[PDB]
Amino acid sequence: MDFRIGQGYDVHQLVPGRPLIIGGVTIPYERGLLGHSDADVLLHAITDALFGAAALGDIGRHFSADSRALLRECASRVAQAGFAIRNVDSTIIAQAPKLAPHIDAMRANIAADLDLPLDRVNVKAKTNEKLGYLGRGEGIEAQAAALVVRE
Amino acid sequence: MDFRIGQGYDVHQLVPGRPLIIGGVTIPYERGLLGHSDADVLLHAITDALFGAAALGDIGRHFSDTDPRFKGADSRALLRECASRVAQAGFAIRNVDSTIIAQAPKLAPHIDAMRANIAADLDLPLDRVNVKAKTNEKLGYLGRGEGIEAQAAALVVR
Amino acid sequence: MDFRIGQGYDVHQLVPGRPLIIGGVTIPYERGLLGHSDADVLLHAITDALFGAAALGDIGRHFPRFKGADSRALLRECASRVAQAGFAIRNVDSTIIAQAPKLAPHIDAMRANIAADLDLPLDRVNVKAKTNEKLGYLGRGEGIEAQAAALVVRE
Ligand SMILES: Nc1ccn([C@@H]2O[C@H](CNC(=O)c3cnc4sccn34)[C@@H](O)[C@H]2O)c(=O)n1
Ligand SMILES: Nc1ccn([C@@H]2O[C@H](CNC(=O)c3cnc4sccn34)[C@@H](O)[C@H]2O)c(=O)n1
Ligand SMILES: Nc1ccn([C@@H]2O[C@H](CNC(=O)c3cnc4sccn34)[C@@H](O)[C@H]2O)c(=O)n1
Ligand SMILES: [K+]
Ligand SMILES: [Zn+2]
Ligand SMILES: [Zn+2]
Ligand SMILES: [Zn+2]
Repeated sequence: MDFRIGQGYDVHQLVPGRPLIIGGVTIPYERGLLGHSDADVLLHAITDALFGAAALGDIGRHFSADSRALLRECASRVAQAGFAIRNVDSTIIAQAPKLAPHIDAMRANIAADLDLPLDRVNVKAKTNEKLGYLGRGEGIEAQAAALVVRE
Repeated sequence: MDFRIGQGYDVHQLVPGRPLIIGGVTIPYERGLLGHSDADVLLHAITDALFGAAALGDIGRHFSDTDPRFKGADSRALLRECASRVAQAGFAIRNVDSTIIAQAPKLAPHIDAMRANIAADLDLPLDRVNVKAKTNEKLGYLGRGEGIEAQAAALVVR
Repeated sequence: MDFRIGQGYDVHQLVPGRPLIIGGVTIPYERGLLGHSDADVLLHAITDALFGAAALGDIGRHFPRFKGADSRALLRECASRVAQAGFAIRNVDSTIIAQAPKLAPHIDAMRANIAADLDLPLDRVNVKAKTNEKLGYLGRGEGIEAQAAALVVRE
């Protein structure tokens, strides 16, 4: 079968006076992510992995905003290109806040947006062990991998 | 044909007074990795990729400070336990690939031993396990030798 | 069937005085990448992902007969070794992280070079671009990073 893999990366700065939204979950926090749309770093990384697996370019090609609506439209285009999504895995790298209590809700949001069962979606969290701009809490990064199959 | 992919990331600080252990191999060096267990950044990244591919969460969700089974366990015991939980969930491991990013020391003479260790721990043939090494071209905290990063990718099938 | 995955990473410093070559494409810019070969960070990452999927070690283990060889030559040789190991390449995806210059205009050219070198249909090759949102050495324009993923199948 015609399997394809995709990978994605995103990072945004953390700034005061923005809500913190990751994987579609609003997380109580004194800072939020700054950037394109609601700056949901995890959903953007996943979106890039899916477009990448389908060889449809990247998120900026498609979407010159609720990042869940963008993920759903990404999933629609990937399906229209003839691909079915098989699984998604991902990592969020953040010094803070603690993400564990929110991870299951993120997984559920992604699963809903991709029309996948929960057991085909995974979200992992890491600190950066105090190193670099991530260790200093200046931003949050997300990484994603996706497997799709054509037809 | 129910294939799944997983990806893993880890980084630890390099500190004096600790052995450098990567892929289960003790490498001569004036500093070693600081962290959970023996801070084996490569085995941790692989562990997370495998949990990821099986949609089992992550290393921190499985292995706590609170668990007497894993108190002071080295990263190879954890990797073996990861493999156990992946099998328990109905998955077989097909291959692992990885990259260690370290400005220093030279990892080349140690790579095949790392591969051998991982293959043994995962019950895989050598030809389904790969480890690569990169410097960071003196950029950032990696380039300054403040820490070492590892990245991993894993394919499994249910 | 006998699928395998691979992943690749590369980074090079960005300095005045060298041409900027990414994915085989010369891109007009005041600065260029410094490093192994012609420092094509994207082709190097892809090469590493392919050797990784085939469990053949890494680019430095493979590449004397290669002094002065440019990265497309290296990619092509990589592709040959992957095939002789029994693997057919199914797809490649990748991301370039560069604060500047704008890479979008050059993406099709990169994809075309990579697909040619790998003997792949164009629709099995993808290249994405990201800024680093002004964070870190990448965000300050001190270097450019590439990440790659490759899927292969034995026979
Ligand atoms: N050096 C760079 C860096 C980036 N890009 C492109 O610049 C574009 C920027 N990315 C977005 O627009 C974006 C990210 N997240 C969201 S949600 C709605 C749009 N977006 C992408 O196409 C990149 O390919 C580029 O051409 N060159
Ligand atoms: N911002 C963050 C960052 C991390 N974590 C969680 O924090 C957890 C932490 N990590 C481990 O215990 C760990 C890493 N390596 C080893 S070996 C034995 C345990 N471990 C992970 O579950 C993360 O999901 C979190 O909840 N929020
Ligand atoms: N800490 C490190 C870091 C790297 N390496 C090895 O050092 C080697 C360095 N990488 C290259 O030679 C290289 C990268 N891009 C090109 S084009 C022609 C050669 N190359 C790799 O084999 C790594 O395994 C190592 O042994 N120890
Ligand atoms: K990184
Ligand atoms: Zn984003
Ligand atoms: Zn670790
Ligand atoms: Zn390079």
